[PDB]
Amino acid sequence: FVNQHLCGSHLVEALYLVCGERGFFYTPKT
Amino acid sequence: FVNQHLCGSHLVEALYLVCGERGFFYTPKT
Amino acid sequence: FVNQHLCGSHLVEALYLVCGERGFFYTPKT
Amino acid sequence: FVNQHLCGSHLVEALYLVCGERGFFYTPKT
Amino acid sequence: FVNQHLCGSHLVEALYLVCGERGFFYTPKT
Amino acid sequence: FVNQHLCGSHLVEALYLVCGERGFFYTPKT
Amino acid sequence: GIVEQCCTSICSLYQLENYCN
Amino acid sequence: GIVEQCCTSICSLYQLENYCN
Amino acid sequence: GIVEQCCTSICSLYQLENYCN
Amino acid sequence: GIVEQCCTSICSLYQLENYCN
Amino acid sequence: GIVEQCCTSICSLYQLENYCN
Amino acid sequence: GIVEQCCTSICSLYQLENYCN
Ligand SMILES: [Cl-]
Ligand SMILES: [Cl-]
Ligand SMILES: [Cl-]
Ligand SMILES: [Cl-]
Ligand SMILES: [Mg+2]
Ligand SMILES: [Zn+2]
Ligand SMILES: [Zn+2]
Repeated sequence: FVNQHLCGSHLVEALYLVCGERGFFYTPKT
Repeated sequence: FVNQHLCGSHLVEALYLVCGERGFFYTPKT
Repeated sequence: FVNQHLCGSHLVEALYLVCGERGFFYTPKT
Repeated sequence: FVNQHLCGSHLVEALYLVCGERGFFYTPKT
Repeated sequence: FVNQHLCGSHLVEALYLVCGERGFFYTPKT
Repeated sequence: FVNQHLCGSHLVEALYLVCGERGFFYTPKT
Repeated sequence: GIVEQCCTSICSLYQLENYCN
Repeated sequence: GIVEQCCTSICSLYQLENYCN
Repeated sequence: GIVEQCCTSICSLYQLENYCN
Repeated sequence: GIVEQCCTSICSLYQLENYCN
Repeated sequence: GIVEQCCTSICSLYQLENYCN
Repeated sequence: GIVEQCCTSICSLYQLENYCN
């Protein structure tokens, strides 16, 4: 695997692929 | 705004757009 | 809802989600 | 270029790519 | 990481994320 | 058709649409 | 719930808003 | 039309081009 | 326009409905 | 192969990794 | 957080698993 | 390459076909 800048929507899409079934949280203000 | 049929990453994109800087939790069933 | 920079493809995807069935137009030169 | 099966936001992305700075109208049936 | 159901551009996005700066070949059947 | 900056994921999505069935390669280090 | 509802039948952006923090 | 054609059966990028301004 | 209003500045989903048909 | 497997049934990110250069 | 860790800096897929439920 | 040709500069869909298999 690798390291890239993931901004905006791209970040939540990466989390979707990574977490899938498990779900995730997206909390910018933290 | 309209109703939407929304699967996979599309759901999570729509949540990014709707929630924004407030964030969200993606909580699929099982 | 919220306020974010929507550029390129992201703008037309946001319009799709927002407008859906209704359709929309994307006219950069205006 | 090839034929494409294109639904939802995918159609509208493909229109962004093909039309560019010329823009386009997204005109679904009903 | 989890299993993923991945069609169309989704497969190729997942390959971009997983492969990164190493790159990849997208080699569909026929 | 037209000319736009295609970066990150957007580049591989454009290649997908363009190449489709034919497949493609994505090689950043070249 | 939502993820199933939006995908199996449909949902509104107002319903999605129930998932923001 | 196009939106249905590209999604229900297939379409070419040349056909899409009919939708640009 | 739309690009000025959203990419360089910011816009709401509600301003985006201005461009619905 | 992979493209069919990931789409028709499922696949793991570890399997995808077989496609990197 | 997540945005600091990934957009402005860079992160791995493995750091992203920190935000899975 | 491809990244130089498209992200930092700009490219056409036609240049992109250079990277089809
Ligand atoms: Cl972006
Ligand atoms: Cl972008
Ligand atoms: Cl899809
Ligand atoms: Cl981007
Ligand atoms: Mg996408
Ligand atoms: Zn982007
Ligand atoms: Zn999709």
